[PDB]
Amino acid sequence: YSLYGVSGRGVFQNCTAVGVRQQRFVYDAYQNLVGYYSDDGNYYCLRAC
Amino acid sequence: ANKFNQALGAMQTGFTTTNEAFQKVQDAVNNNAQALSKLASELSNTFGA
Repeated sequence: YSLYGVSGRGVFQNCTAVGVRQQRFVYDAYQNLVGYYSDDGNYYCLRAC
Repeated sequence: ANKFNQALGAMQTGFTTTNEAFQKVQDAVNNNAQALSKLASELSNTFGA
């Protein structure tokens, strides 16, 4: 993928359902994003390589 | 025999949490799991300038 200001390499899946949903990432306690948003409008949660 | 089996019975029931040895066991699994995964999470994302 290559999203807005963020790079990265991930395996998107239609996951559920944890986030903010108004701004459009979700991190897990580090710099990484685990990982949905951005698609319109679902939950494409990402993973590491 | 019933006192031996009673002793082993309380040895069955009591693991968590106030019965270290067992907290030593999870100090070990949390030790090497902490070192591995958590130190490797400090090593990457992020360190540098």
